[PDB]
Amino acid sequence: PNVALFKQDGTQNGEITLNEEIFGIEPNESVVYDAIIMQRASLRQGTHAVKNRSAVRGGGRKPWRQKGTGRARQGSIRSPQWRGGGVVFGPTPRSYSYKFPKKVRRLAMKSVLSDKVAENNLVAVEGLSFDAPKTKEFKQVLANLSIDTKVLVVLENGNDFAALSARNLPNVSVVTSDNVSVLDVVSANKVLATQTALTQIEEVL
Amino acid sequence: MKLHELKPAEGSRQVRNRVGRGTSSGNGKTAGRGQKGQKARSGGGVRLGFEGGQTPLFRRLPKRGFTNINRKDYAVVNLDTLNRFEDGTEVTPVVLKEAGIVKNEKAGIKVLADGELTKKLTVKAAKFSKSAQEAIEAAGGSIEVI
Amino acid sequence: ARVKGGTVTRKRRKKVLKLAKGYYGSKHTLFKSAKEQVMNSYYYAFRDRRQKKRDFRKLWIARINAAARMNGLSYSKLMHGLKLAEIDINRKMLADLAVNDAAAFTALAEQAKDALSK
Amino acid sequence: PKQKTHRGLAKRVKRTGGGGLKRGRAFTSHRFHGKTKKQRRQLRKASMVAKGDYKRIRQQLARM
RNA sequence: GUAGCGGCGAGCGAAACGGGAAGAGCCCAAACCAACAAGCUUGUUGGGGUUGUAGGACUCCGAUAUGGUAGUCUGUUAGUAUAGUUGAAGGAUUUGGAAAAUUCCGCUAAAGAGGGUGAAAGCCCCGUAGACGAAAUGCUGACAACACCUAGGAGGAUCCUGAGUACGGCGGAACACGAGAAAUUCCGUCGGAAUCCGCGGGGACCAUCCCGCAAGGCUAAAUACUCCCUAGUGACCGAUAGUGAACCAGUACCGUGAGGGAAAGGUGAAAAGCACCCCGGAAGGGGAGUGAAAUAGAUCCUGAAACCGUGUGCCUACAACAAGUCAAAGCUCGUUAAUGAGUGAUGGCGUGCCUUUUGUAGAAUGAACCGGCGAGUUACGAUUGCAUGCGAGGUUAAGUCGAAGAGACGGAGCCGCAGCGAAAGCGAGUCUGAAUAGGGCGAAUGAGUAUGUAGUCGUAGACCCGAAACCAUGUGAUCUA
RNA sequence: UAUCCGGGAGUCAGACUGCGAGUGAUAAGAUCCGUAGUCGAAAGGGAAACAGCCCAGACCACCAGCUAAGGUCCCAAAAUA
RNA sequence: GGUGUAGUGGUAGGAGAGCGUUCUAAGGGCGUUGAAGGUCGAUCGUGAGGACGGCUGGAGCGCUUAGAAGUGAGAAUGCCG
RNA sequence: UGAAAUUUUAGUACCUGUGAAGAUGCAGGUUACCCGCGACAGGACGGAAAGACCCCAUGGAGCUUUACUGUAGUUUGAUAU
Ligand SMILES: [K+]
Ligand SMILES: [K+]
Ligand SMILES: [K+]
Ligand SMILES: [K+]
Ligand SMILES: [K+]
Ligand SMILES: [K+]
Ligand SMILES: [K+]
Ligand SMILES: [K+]
Ligand SMILES: [K+]
Ligand SMILES: [K+]
Ligand SMILES: [K+]
Ligand SMILES: [K+]
Ligand SMILES: [K+]
Ligand SMILES: [K+]
Ligand SMILES: [K+]
Ligand SMILES: [K+]
Ligand SMILES: [K+]
Ligand SMILES: [K+]
Ligand SMILES: [K+]
Ligand SMILES: [K+]
Ligand SMILES: [K+]
Ligand SMILES: [K+]
Ligand SMILES: [K+]
Ligand SMILES: [K+]
Ligand SMILES: [K+]
Ligand SMILES: [K+]
Ligand SMILES: [K+]
Ligand SMILES: [K+]
Ligand SMILES: [Mg+2]
Ligand SMILES: [Mg+2]
Ligand SMILES: [Mg+2]
Ligand SMILES: [Mg+2]
Ligand SMILES: [Mg+2]
Ligand SMILES: [Mg+2]
Ligand SMILES: [Mg+2]
Ligand SMILES: [Mg+2]
Ligand SMILES: [Mg+2]
Ligand SMILES: [Mg+2]
Ligand SMILES: [Mg+2]
Ligand SMILES: [Mg+2]
Ligand SMILES: [Mg+2]
Ligand SMILES: [Mg+2]
Ligand SMILES: [Mg+2]
Ligand SMILES: [Mg+2]
Ligand SMILES: [Mg+2]
Ligand SMILES: [Mg+2]
Ligand SMILES: [Mg+2]
Ligand SMILES: [Mg+2]
Ligand SMILES: [Mg+2]
Ligand SMILES: [Mg+2]
Ligand SMILES: [Mg+2]
Ligand SMILES: [Mg+2]
Ligand SMILES: [Mg+2]
Ligand SMILES: [Mg+2]
Ligand SMILES: [Mg+2]
Ligand SMILES: [Mg+2]
Ligand SMILES: [Mg+2]
Ligand SMILES: [Mg+2]
Ligand SMILES: [Mg+2]
Ligand SMILES: [Mg+2]
Ligand SMILES: [Mg+2]
Ligand SMILES: [Mg+2]
Ligand SMILES: [Mg+2]
Ligand SMILES: [Mg+2]
Ligand SMILES: [Mg+2]
Ligand SMILES: [Mg+2]
Ligand SMILES: [Mg+2]
Ligand SMILES: [Mg+2]
Ligand SMILES: [Mg+2]
Ligand SMILES: [Mg+2]
Repeated sequence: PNVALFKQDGTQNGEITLNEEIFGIEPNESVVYDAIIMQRASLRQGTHAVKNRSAVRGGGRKPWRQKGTGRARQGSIRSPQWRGGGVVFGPTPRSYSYKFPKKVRRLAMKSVLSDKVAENNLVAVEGLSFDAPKTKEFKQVLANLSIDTKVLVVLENGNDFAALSARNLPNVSVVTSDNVSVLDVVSANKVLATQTALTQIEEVL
Repeated sequence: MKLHELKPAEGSRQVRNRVGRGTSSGNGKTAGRGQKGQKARSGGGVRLGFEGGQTPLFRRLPKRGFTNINRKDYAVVNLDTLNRFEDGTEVTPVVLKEAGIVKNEKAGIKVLADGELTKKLTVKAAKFSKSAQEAIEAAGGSIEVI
Repeated sequence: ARVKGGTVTRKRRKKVLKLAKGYYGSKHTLFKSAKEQVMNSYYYAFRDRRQKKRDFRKLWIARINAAARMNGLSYSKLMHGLKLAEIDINRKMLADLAVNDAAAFTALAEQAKDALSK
Repeated sequence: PKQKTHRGLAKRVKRTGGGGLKRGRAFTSHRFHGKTKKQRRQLRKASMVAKGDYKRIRQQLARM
């Protein structure tokens, strides 16, 4: 579609046009949900273990003879019912990550971007240039654009000073156009993207 | 979608059923295993196909046949697929692979006459059925054995 | 992700014990004995909510019989006579009249006897 | 691990187009003097695994 | 989980091709020449040579270069490891013992990671981003130095090219392959070759063809693991958990010995850890003090239940009681204000819970009580349902880049789209059959595939506990023979 | 309601009563079948108590009514009909 | 949402829908003007269960949506106290 | 000064009967004021020991032999030395 283009000073320039194949599709809610769940799961580290009756220290001999003592028959002091005994089943190290069909992945990314554009939470700026990194100046830039909610700042590769000035703000998350994810876009309430970043995004998708 | 309003598609996910968690759940106590017996034990049950000692079906039945070491299987293609090409096109195993019609050619392409051909084509393949060759020739095309 | 016992077990057992309050000794002090007695109490309560209706109808019948005898009639004759006379006053109201409004019960008995004679 | 195939069944049965299993016939080894020529002729023909037997053994031929 | 192996049972189970990570090739023995010594050959040293489109010697020629190294406590240099330095920005207001909390105005951010501070701090402290730093010793990389390898063409007449070896018999073993038709490889025993017109292999064996050249040696990287050290991470545990061990734990304790093997964390912000007085021999209390709090007083945060005790609103000494429930006078009390609460004379009905059973109140089983802990889970596959994407197509695996992420590339490979037959083979048909007959299985009559999720199954301990036992190392004749 | 196709089972110790047989002794709360019911897995009413007999199938509230088997002198509701 | 009809005992067992526990993410909150926890109460829902108030307590914890499970005990002559 | 076995909760009678067929607890009847102390051992199929007898398990172990299959040793021959 067409999105208003703003200059860093905050004054709006002439609109720009975005590819409809990417920013103009009907978002697929279920596909977006699947992508979010898969990404969150992949973030998991999954390092967690317990000691079963074999792994627990000691516990070899039979505590007492099978019959005669009048006590319940036992085989080891480390059986699961014993205090300090092994754990039955329980967590074991494993990976929670899985992969979707490439077409599902692509559709999810396009859906989230198109949702932002449709809701008008996508703000395209002609360029974010800082001679030196200053978080105050980037905060002033956000104020000029009238952004005060969570914002994802998408920058073309090489805009290191913009990234440095923007990253430390609590409401801001900085990502490069080459490295953007469904989770990042969905988490951000607004998406501030430079014109070069939008071009690179369209090329990537 | 918003992370605080996620909603799976209806019927996409179900709740795991946990057994041995009270009687009212319907799987308390015996956990749906019944009362005693081999199948009610941990690790219980007999091996697949076991029949309690009666001679199993495979034991009853005789072995048959052999596998040819020089067996050749041909990737099969029909006139219906051939219709996907234009008149005068040169159909080749490479062409089929690029089009994605035959991803795995196996011993080679054999052409069968299941469909009805309509385009004039010069078809090259390992083998041709008699009906397929006649149909290709009748469609004004030609056939060659690679 | 480990889920220790927590407080749910205590909450459940305390509910049972509060239901068991007033029971004799261990039956209100100890959870296991309390639960068993509370289950039996539930069984008895459900059974008694049906027996209670039987018992009160029985009591009304007895009182109506006494009043009918004093009026010179049996309970069976009185009920048959009331049915003939088209009277639908039930046994609860009949027993209430017998104890409280003797004159009203006597009028009912007179009508029943008249219907029986006819 | 990968589920293993029952090699005896793999040797004795064949998967048909409709998903069924084609099988040989018993009593086709010897002692043919104890069977009428009709029995031998009709046992020469192949057959299909019965529904109950197939439901018992299918998992052993999943990846035949 | 295919080809195969297998009391052809249970089960066991490849390799090549293809796609990737990493990549590297080299030295002798022999012939031949020279030196040395002995006893023309016969041992040592040196030179020479290292192969299958056969190579080398040897004989001619021409070159005395060109490149390389998997060598060195050889130096120089750069970096890095082992201490560190620097590192922005807040005051008041209300509650409070205490401010970081509330309110008001501000300020910093290449630093809003985290930790501590009298409660929850971007701006109080330690830090963090960033910048900077090594006398000394390691380690790494480069540079140089030294060192070591490095030749082309042509002819074969002859010479050399690994012997008790290859191979064979016998007996075993390893190859997925259990002697089977059995290759290939290894061991023991015995027999025992050829050598370039030669030799080995291509799954018995022979012939042809093709591929290779054993009986000598060395060789980095990709791969496996973590006792340790450093910096971190966690939909990992939070004191019956987590290592057996958060605490002076492999300790106490037990055993002759091998060996077995515990319990046990929390005052308070700060000890300010109760001066002094009183009872008492003390212990322990009561005051008085500290403290916001002492019913936080060291058995110290919280302080449940079993169990014990005190006080009392109601009932109880003519009653036969699975202890309750239904009905109910009397008395007592006033709540989440409800057609209330506690107790209860008296009357009706009424043999616990669980397990296992045809059937249990059962005189069958289990529980002394309370509290805590304690049993269908995960991984990889199979299949079905449900859901999503795509659709006669679907889909990537390993691997590279990337934050331990997503994602991108990666089409090798897998499933489906054609079946039939043991097979050759044919093909919307095919097999049987003499048959264009019949019949079987298929097409007409089309949906699959990737992923998620759930049900069930398979391999795994596979829902948890329980044997008598078996096997392999060890410790025991201080008792006893 | 039946088929058929597929996912998931449990069940393979039954008991008694009536009826038809066997074994037994025309015994057994015996044993083995056929048949129907109940219990099993069914509370409620009657048979004093009494899983299998008779009546009858509890989703709940009622201090309402009519009945089944069985009953009406007292325990104990209803006829000293 | 309304009317009508019918149905609603239940072991093995199958199907469906829910309660509660710990943790993760997001959003929105609550807390020395007192969180969790403990205790008492005559409270609400059809059930698992949920609130509210008093007292104790002294620092963390709900709520909505979705996700993951060492997710629910009364019995094992269970283990420890 | 100070335990233990046992212990589902118990306000824990007799007779006859009933019942998983041998009842303190169920039915009918009878008896019995409440709490103890010293004695006895009829019952609680009393406690103690998941019966050793009996049967079962395609359990274990020790032993035997003209069970099967092996095997150490002993012996005989070929062959190498
Ligand atoms: K089941
Ligand atoms: K067969
Ligand atoms: K036969
Ligand atoms: K496989
Ligand atoms: K077998
Ligand atoms: K050389
Ligand atoms: K401070
Ligand atoms: K801080
Ligand atoms: K250095
Ligand atoms: K072999
Ligand atoms: K070769
Ligand atoms: K305190
Ligand atoms: K009291
Ligand atoms: K009573
Ligand atoms: K017994
Ligand atoms: K035919
Ligand atoms: K046919
Ligand atoms: K689909
Ligand atoms: K599936
Ligand atoms: K297991
Ligand atoms: K399982
Ligand atoms: K001795
Ligand atoms: K019968
Ligand atoms: K569990
Ligand atoms: K227990
Ligand atoms: K019994
Ligand atoms: K006695
Ligand atoms: K023995
Ligand atoms: Mg799950
Ligand atoms: Mg059930
Ligand atoms: Mg239970
Ligand atoms: Mg059981
Ligand atoms: Mg059974
Ligand atoms: Mg069973
Ligand atoms: Mg047999
Ligand atoms: Mg618990
Ligand atoms: Mg009634
Ligand atoms: Mg015959
Ligand atoms: Mg600083
Ligand atoms: Mg502030
Ligand atoms: Mg082998
Ligand atoms: Mg040999
Ligand atoms: Mg050979
Ligand atoms: Mg060959
Ligand atoms: Mg060659
Ligand atoms: Mg290596
Ligand atoms: Mg604790
Ligand atoms: Mg511990
Ligand atoms: Mg206190
Ligand atoms: Mg305390
Ligand atoms: Mg008396
Ligand atoms: Mg009295
Ligand atoms: Mg029995
Ligand atoms: Mg006991
Ligand atoms: Mg000695
Ligand atoms: Mg019988
Ligand atoms: Mg049963
Ligand atoms: Mg009944
Ligand atoms: Mg019963
Ligand atoms: Mg009903
Ligand atoms: Mg009537
Ligand atoms: Mg009467
Ligand atoms: Mg908590
Ligand atoms: Mg648990
Ligand atoms: Mg317990
Ligand atoms: Mg009897
Ligand atoms: Mg008796
Ligand atoms: Mg009683
Ligand atoms: Mg005894
Ligand atoms: Mg026994």
